[PDB]
Amino acid sequence: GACENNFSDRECERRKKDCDSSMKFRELSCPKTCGTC
Repeated sequence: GACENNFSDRECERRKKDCDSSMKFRELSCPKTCGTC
């Protein structure tokens, strides 16, 4: 349990889709919203 977004949840929410294929999304460090930890 260490899922914390480096960006604001509002912004991570915009990229909540294609998170599986968006490598930059992972680099944005938004494990929440996508549910990927």
